[PDB]
Amino acid sequence: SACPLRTIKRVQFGVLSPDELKRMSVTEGGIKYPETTEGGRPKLGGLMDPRQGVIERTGRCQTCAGNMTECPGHFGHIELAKPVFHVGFLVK
Amino acid sequence: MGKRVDFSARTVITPDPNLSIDQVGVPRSIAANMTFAEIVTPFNIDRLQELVRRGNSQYPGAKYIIRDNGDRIDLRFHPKPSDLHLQTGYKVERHMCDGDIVIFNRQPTLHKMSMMGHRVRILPWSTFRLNLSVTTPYNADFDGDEMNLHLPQSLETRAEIQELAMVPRMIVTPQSNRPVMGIVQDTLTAVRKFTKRDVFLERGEVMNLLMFLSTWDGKVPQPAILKPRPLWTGKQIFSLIIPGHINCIRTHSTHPDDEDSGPYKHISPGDTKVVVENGELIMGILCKKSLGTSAGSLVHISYLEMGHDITRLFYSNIQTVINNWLLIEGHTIGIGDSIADSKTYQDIQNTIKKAKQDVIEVIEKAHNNELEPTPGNTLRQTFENQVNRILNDARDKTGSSAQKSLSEYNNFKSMVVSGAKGSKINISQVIAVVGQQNVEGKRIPFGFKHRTLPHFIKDDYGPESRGFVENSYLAGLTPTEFFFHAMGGREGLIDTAVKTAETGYIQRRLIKSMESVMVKYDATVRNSINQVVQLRYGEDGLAGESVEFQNLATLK
Amino acid sequence: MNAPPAFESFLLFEGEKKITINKDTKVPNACLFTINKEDHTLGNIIKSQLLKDPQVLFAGYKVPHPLEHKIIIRVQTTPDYSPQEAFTNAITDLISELSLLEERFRVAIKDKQEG
Amino acid sequence: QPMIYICGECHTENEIKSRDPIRCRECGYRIMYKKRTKRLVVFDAR
Amino acid sequence: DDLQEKEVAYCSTYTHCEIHPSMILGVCASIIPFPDHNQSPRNTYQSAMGKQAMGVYITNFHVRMDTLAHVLYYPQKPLVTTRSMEYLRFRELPAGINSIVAIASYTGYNQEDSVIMNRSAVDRGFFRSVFYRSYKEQESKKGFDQEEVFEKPTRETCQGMRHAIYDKLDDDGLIAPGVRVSGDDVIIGKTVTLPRYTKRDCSTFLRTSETGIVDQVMVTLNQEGYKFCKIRVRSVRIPQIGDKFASRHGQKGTCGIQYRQEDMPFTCEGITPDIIINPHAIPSRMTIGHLIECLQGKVSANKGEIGDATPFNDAVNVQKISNLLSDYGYHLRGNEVLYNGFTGRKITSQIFIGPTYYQRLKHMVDDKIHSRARGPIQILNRQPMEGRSRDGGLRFGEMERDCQIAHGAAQFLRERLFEASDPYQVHVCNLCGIMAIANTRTHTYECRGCRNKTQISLVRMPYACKLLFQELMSMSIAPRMMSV
Amino acid sequence: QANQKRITTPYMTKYERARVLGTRALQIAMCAPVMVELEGETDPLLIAMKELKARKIPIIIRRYLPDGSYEDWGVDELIISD
Amino acid sequence: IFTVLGIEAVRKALERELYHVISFDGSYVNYRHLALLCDTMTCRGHLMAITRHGVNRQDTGPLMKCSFEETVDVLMEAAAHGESDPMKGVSENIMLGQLAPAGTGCFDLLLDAEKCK
Amino acid sequence: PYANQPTVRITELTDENVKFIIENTDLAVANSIRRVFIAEVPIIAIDWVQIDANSSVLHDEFIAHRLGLIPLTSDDIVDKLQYSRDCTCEEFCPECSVEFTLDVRCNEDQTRHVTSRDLISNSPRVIPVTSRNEQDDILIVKLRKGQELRLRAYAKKGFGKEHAKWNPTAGVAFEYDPDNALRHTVYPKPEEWPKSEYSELDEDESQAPYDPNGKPERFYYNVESCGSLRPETIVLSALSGLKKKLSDLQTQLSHEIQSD
Amino acid sequence: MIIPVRCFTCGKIVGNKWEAYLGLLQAEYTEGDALDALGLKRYCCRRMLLAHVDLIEKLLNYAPLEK
RNA sequence: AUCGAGAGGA
Ligand SMILES: [Mg+2]
Ligand SMILES: [Zn+2]
Ligand SMILES: [Zn+2]
Ligand SMILES: [Zn+2]
Ligand SMILES: [Zn+2]
Ligand SMILES: [Zn+2]
Repeated sequence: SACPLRTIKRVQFGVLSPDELKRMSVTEGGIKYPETTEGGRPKLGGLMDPRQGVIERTGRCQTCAGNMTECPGHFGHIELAKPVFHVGFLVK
Repeated sequence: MGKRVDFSARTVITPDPNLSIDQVGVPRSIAANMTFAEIVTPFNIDRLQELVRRGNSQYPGAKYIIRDNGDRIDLRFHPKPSDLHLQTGYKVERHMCDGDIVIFNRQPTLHKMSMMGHRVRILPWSTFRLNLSVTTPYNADFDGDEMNLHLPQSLETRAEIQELAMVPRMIVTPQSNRPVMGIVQDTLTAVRKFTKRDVFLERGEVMNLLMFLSTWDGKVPQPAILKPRPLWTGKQIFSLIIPGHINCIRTHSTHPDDEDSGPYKHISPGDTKVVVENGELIMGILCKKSLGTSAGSLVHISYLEMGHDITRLFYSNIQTVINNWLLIEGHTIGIGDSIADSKTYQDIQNTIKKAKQDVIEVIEKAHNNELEPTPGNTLRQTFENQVNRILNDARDKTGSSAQKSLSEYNNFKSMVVSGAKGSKINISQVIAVVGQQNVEGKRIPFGFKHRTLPHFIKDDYGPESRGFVENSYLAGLTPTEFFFHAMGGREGLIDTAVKTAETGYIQRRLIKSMESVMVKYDATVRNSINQVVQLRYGEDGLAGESVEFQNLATLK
Repeated sequence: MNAPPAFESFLLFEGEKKITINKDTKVPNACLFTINKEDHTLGNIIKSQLLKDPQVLFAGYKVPHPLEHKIIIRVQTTPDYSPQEAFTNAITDLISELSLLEERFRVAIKDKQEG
Repeated sequence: QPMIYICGECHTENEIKSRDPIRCRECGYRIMYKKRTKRLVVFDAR
Repeated sequence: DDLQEKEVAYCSTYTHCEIHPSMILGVCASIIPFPDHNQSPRNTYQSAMGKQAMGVYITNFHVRMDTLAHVLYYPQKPLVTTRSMEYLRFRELPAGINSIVAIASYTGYNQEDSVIMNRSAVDRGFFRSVFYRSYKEQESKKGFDQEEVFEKPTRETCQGMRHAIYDKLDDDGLIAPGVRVSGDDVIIGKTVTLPRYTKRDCSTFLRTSETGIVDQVMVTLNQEGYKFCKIRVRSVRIPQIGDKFASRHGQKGTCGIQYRQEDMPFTCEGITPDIIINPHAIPSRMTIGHLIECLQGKVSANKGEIGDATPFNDAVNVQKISNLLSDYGYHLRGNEVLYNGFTGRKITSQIFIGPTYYQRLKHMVDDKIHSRARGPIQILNRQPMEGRSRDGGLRFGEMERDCQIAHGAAQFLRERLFEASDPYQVHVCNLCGIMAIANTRTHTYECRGCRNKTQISLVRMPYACKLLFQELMSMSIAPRMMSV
Repeated sequence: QANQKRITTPYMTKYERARVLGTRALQIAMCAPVMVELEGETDPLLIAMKELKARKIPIIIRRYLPDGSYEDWGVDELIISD
Repeated sequence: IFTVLGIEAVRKALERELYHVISFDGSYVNYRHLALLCDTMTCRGHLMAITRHGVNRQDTGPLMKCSFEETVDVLMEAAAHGESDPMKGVSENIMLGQLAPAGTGCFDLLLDAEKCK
Repeated sequence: PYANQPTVRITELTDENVKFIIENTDLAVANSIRRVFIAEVPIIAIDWVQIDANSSVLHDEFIAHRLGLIPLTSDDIVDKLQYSRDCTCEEFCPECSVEFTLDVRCNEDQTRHVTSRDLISNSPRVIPVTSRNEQDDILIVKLRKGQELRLRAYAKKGFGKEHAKWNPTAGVAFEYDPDNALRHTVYPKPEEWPKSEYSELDEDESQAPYDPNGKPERFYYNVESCGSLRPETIVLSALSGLKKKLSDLQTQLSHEIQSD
Repeated sequence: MIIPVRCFTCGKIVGNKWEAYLGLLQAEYTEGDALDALGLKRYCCRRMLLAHVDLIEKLLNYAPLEK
C-alpha cells in the first residue's frame, strides 16, 4: 500500500525471454503434473498451483497472502522438452 | 472499449407533456435502488442525518454510510444506533432525488445528441417519462421503446455533464448548424390551428392558457378586439409566449409563389408570411417550417439570440399552452377525412381511364413496330420508360385532384400543412390512387412463364398486370393489387433489414479513423501522433453550432 | 410495483396541509392558492365563480401534473380588494348556490312523485 | 399431520409421508396434487 | 364474374377458378379486418403481433404447467370479423376485447404511438389478465457423496441459507396452493448432504418482484424414478402505464396515462371511450382499415350483428356502412360531439369514436424495468453481470463511449468505463514494467525478474486491462508498464 | 515561456469551465474555505457557480501547448463566456 | 484522379464526391466535417482508405490498432518489433483506465496558493 | 359578484334513471355536478374477500373482483356507515362494514349457477340489487359436480374516485345548447348531423343562428342508476358532497388566513 | 370466459343478462331484438353482450381435481 | 454458474 500512485505514460511491448519467464515464474521447476488436484488438496506442481494464485473464496494465496480480490494472478512456466514454433510469430 | 456499468436502469418510455425538455420522469423503484455518494459537510449534516435515520425502507433515504477509514455501513438490515451516527469525513449513498443529473441514452447511439443530461422528476408509475420535443434527437417513440439512464456517482462528473450535455445546450447540432429539437405532432397541429387569423379566445380561456405560461409577467395583454366583446387572438398569446425581442421572417406551407410578386405582399390574404418583431407574432400561421428543426426557424433564432435556458422555457411553454388549448379545440381523424366528392371521384376515374387507354396505345404501337427507341435506350427500355411516365403523370394528376378536393376542415390536410405527419403522397394514396408497385426499380417481374400472376395472359404489359394499383386505400385493392403491394412492402422491409449492418460498419470505421483528432490549444487540429491535419479547424476556426446560412450581397 | 394507492388522490398525508397561501411578487394584489388532494371538480367552479366577481382582475386554475394530486389557483383582484377575500366570497356563494339547487331539486322530486 | 395428497385420476384423498413411494393406493397413479392451504388469505376486490 | 361475356373479351378461355381470393392469406393474416385498405408493412406487423396477443391459449390451461402463460380475463370475439376466423377457431378462443376507441388528441399523453386507457374500465376488468409461472425441481440421487432431499431447512443445520423466510413450507419441503409468496421467497425446500453441517441448502426461490399466489403444485416421479415437483405461481396483472396494446392493423402503443371516467371525454350519452389513440398515427401508416373497422363496429353494435370484413368483397363498402350508421341516429362518418371531461365544454372538432378490436400484447412493463446499484459481478472479469434476471447492469458500449468522446466528458468516460465498472489496482516494477508480487499486510513488494524491492509502483487500472495484459503475457508478449 | 506574453485565447472554454466547477465543487464538499458570501446556498454546484461568477476561483489552468510547453492561466484572468 | 493529378486534387475530388452523395437527397452536413474527413484521408500523402489496411498502417499506436482491428496481428507486430505506445491517444488511456486527453482532460489544474487568502 | 339562482325541471323520473334540466347555472357548476355524480358519491361495495374454499374454474382474484363489482342497496345505510379510515374500531365493525357469506356446493348433475342470491348479509338493508323485491341475478361463477365455493366478504364505503365499483351511475348523459347557438362545436357540414333529443328546430334548418352574447345555460341530464341508489338520492347526495367539500375548503382557507 | 358484471364503458350491469339473452336467441329473436328486449340501449353494452364468448361452459367439461 | 441454439422487442 506504500507504493506511490503513478500513471503509465508509456507502454513498451516485447517478447518475454525464456530467462525472464523462468526467473519471474512463481513455480519452481515448472509444471510437470498434468492433473489438477489430488484428494481435493491442490497439487504443489500441477495446474491447480497453490503458488500461482488463490483457488476459492475465503482463501489466501501462498505467494502474497491475498484474497479473491487483492491477489493478482501469479505467473507460471513450463520447461518444454524441445524448442517449439510460435504460430503467431511464424511469419516473423 | 465497452462494458457493463453499475448505476444504470432501463424501462419503457412514456410521453409526458408536463415535464420540461431537460426533465425526465423516473419511477420511484429505480430511484430507491440507485444511490449517489454525498460527502458530509456541516452544511448538509442535518439533511444527511435525516436520510440515514429514514433508512433504505422509505424511498427518501439511503442504504450506505461510507466512513473515511473505508468500512461501509449497510442500513438495509438492522441499523445499529451506535454506527448510525456520521461525521464530516463520512459520505452517505442517498437514494436518487429530484433534480439529480442523469444521462439519458437510447440505442443505437448515432450522434452525440443520442445521450443528453436530464433532471430527475420522481413520478408514481413505472416508466421513463420524457418530453415530446426531446424525442427527435433520440429517434424515439412509445411503441415499446426503452432507454438507459446512467447516474453519475461523482461531483465532478455531475458538474461536467451539467455544463456540457444538458438538453438545453444540445438544442443545435454542429452537424448541420440547425436545431435538433422542435415542435412535434400534437403541438404542431395545434399551433397551426391556434395561429390562424380567425382564432379568438375569451377572457376565461385566455386566463386558463396563461396559467400554463412559466415566463409570464402577470399582466393580461390588451385584447385585440375590445368591442362588442373582449377577445384575444391566438397570435397575441403566442407573441407573449415568444421570449425576448427576437426577430424572424418565415413562410407557411401554403404560401403562394406569386404573393410576393403582386400586391398584398406585406398584408397576406392567406395569413402566411410569419413575421415576429420585438418578440411579437405580428402575422402569419406557424408550422414545421417555423417551429421545427429547420435552420433559421423560430427556435433556432431563439437559441442564437437568447440562451439555452430561455429556449428550453420556450419549448416547454409552447408545448404546455398549446396542449391546453387543444383540450378546447380538439383534433381527430376518420372516414369522413378519406372521402372526396362525387365530382372528384369522377375526375379520378377520368385520369385513370385515359391513362389506361394511353398505355394500350403504347402497347399497340410496340406490337406494330411503330415505337422508335430514344437514343441511349433499348426498345423495351423506351417502351417501359414511357409507360411508367404515363402512369406517374396520371398518379400525380389524381393526387393533385385529391388535394384540390380537400377542404379546410380536413384533418389529413391539417396534419399535412402543419407538417406534423403525413404528406401529399399519403393523402393521394388514401383518396385517389395508391400507384404503381415497383420491385427492384422496375415493375412487377414475370415470376411465372411470361405472367406476373396466373390470372393474366402471357405477354400482357398492361398496368394491371405489371402492378399498377388502380384503387385507393379507402376503396380497397383487388387481390392482385394486394399481392403486388405485399411484394412492395416486402422489398421495403428487406432494404430496412439489410442496410443496417453496412451502415453500422461504415460508422464504426469512420469513428475509428477520426477518433483521436482534436482541436489543440494553438488552435490547430492534430491527431494523437501530433501530425497537423488542419492549421485552423474547418479552415476558419469556428464551431459548427454557432454559424448560420447567410447571403453574400456583392457576388450576384 | 410502483402503483400508487387508490386513496392517495384525496386522502391528506400526515403533516401536509390542504391549502396554502403564497403571494405573487410580479404583480400587486395577487396570490397563489395551492390546494392538495383536489382536482378540476373544485378548480373549475372556484375559477368560474371568481370570474363572476367584477373586482377580480384574474382567476385561473391548473393541474401541474395529472399524476400529482394538487391544484393551483391564481387570483388577482382590485387594489381595494384581497385575493383571500375573493376566494372566501366565491366559496360562500358556491355554497349558497348548491344549497338553493338542492332544495329546489328536492321540491321538484316531491312534486313529481306526488303528481 | 397426515399430509393428504389428491390423486390426479381418481382424486382419492390419500395420505403420504416422507421416505415413501409416490403412488396412489386406489388406482396406482403417480401424479398427485397438494391440498389447498387453510391459512386465511385476504383478497381486496379491486 | 370473370367468366361472364363482356363488351371486350380479355381471356375467354379460362381453365380454372379460385374458390375465394381471401385464401391467399394465412392464420395470423386472416384476423385482419379489411386488409385491402391497409398498407402492407402494417399487415406484416399485425401478422407478427397477433402471435403476441393475449387470450386463452388453450382450454385445458388448468392442467398444463407451462413455464409462462398469460390468460386474459374477459376475451371477446371481434364485432368486425373475417369469414376465415370461423375455421381459424378464433371466435371460440379470442385474444382481445372490443374497445370504444376515440381517435383524438387529449391532454397530449397519447402522442407518438401511445394510448390513454379509461381507468374505470380497467377497474371493471378491461384487459385484465393473469400471469402463470411454473417452477420445476427434482431430487437427484446420482451419488451417495451428494444427495438431495425435499425437507424444510433450519438455520441450525444448513449452510447456504439466505435472508428469506422459510416458514411458508410444510414438513415435506413444499408450499401449499393458495399462499401469497413475494419476491425472494422459498417454495421448494431442498437440502443436499455435505461431503451449517451435513446439509447445504439448495432451495428454489420465487422470481424477483412477483408478489403472486401459489396456484397449484404437483408431486410425481420422473423417468429416473425420483421425486419430481412442479409449482405454478399465479399473479394478476392489471393493465397499467407502460403496457403495450395493439389494434388489428399494426397500430401498437404503450399506455401513456389512465384517466378516470369523469376525466375522459363523453358524448351526449354517457359514452366515455375506453382507449384514446392519436390521430397522427394514421396518415403516416395509412391504416384506413382501422377506421373502416371502427365504423363497421359502430354499425354492428347498433344493429346487433357481427360485421363482415372479408378482404375482397364488393357487397360491403364504407358508404354502405355510413348509410347504415346514419340509419341509427349517428353521423354517417362516425364522428361524435365529445365534451371535455375536465371542463364540460364541447370540443370544437367533432371526434371520431366507435368500437375497435384491441389486443393486450405480452409486453408488460413489469417485466422490462430493471435498475442496478453495485450488484453481483462476473468471475472471469470483475464487471457487472448480464440480464435483469441476474441483476446485471447496462452495457456502456463502443457507440456510447463514442458519443461521450464527442462530448468531451473525460471524467464521465473514466467513471463509466473504470470507476463504476471494475476499479482495480496493481503494483508494477518500475524497471521491468511487469506486475510485481506485493503483499499488502507486510508491505514487502518483490519482483522475481529484476530482484528489486524498492522500484515498485502502484497503478490503478481496470481488471479487464489486467486480464488482457496477462493474456498477452501468456501469449509470450511482454507489455511493460513504464510510469517513468 | 515568459509570463509577459501568451498565445492562447483569453476566453475560458466549456471544458475548462466544467472541470473547474467540478473540481471546486469537490473541494467545497471536502470542507474548503469559500471565497463568496453564501446567502443561503448549501450545495457545492451552486456555490462553485457563485464563486465562478465572482471570479474568485483559486484554480490555475495549465494549458498544454502541443509543442510541449504550457501556459498557466488563473480563472480570474479568463473571460467567462457563460 | 489521384494517380493522374495529385494528392490535393484527389482531396478536392473526394470532398466533391462525398458532398454529392450526402446532398443528392437534399440533406445537409456542415462542411467542416467533410473537410476534416477528407484531410484525414489525404494528409499522409496518399489515399488512406477507411479500413484496417489504411488505418492500421499508420503509426498511431499498437493499442489503437488493436482496438480497431486485427488485434492479435498488431499485438504480435508490436511485440516482435519492440514498439512502444506514447499513450498520446484517447483509446489507449481508455484501455488503461486513465483520463483520456479529450475535452476536460486536455489540460491540467493547479491550486492557486495566493488566491486562497 | 354573487351566486347564480338555478332552477330544476324534472322531465322523467323512473326507478332506473332521472331526467332533469338545470337552468340559470354555469357550465363549471354543471360539469362539477356531473363529475361528482360519477366519482364523489359514497356507496357500499365489497372490498374484503376471504375465500375459504374454491374449486371453480375462476381463480380467487377473478371471484373476488366479480363479487366487488356486484352493487348493493346503499340508499340509507351509507350515511350511518363511516369510512374505515375514520372509524375508531378494529379492522371491521358493524358501524363501518357489512358482513357477507357465500356457501354453495354443486351436487346435482346440472350445472349450478352461483348468482347474487347466494350472497347473504348480516345487514337486512344492504342486499344485492337483483335480490331486492324482471331482471335476473348476476352470475358470479358456474359450478359442476364437486366444485364448491366458500367465502366471506365485507362491504365498505367508498366513492368512484377510489374504484369504479363505488361509482353508482350507469351513464350520466350531459348536454347543453342542443341547437349549436354558441358555436362551441364547428360543424364542417351541419346538415349531416342529426338533431338532438332536445332540439327545437324545423327539418329545413340544422343549427340555431349564432348568438354572440350567449353563455351555456339549460343543462340537460340523464342519470342512470346501477341500483345502489335511486337517481334522486344520487343527485341529492352529490350536491351535498360538493357542498361539503367546498365547506371543508372554506374552513381550511379560514385557518390559513388566520395563520397569516 | 364468463360474462362481465358491468359494461366497461358506462358501468351498467350486464352480468344478469347472459342467460336471458341466450333464451331470447333460442326463442327465434334476432340478436338486436334481444338486446332491445333486455334494455341495452347503448352500443357499449350491446357490444358487451354480442361479442361475448362463454368459455366457462367449456371449462366445466373437465373433471374437478378434488372430489 | 458456463457454452450453444432458438424465439422474439425497439
Ligand atoms: Mg419504437
Ligand atoms: Zn497471490
Ligand atoms: Zn388415484
Ligand atoms: Zn521488475
Ligand atoms: Zn368500524
Ligand atoms: Zn355500457
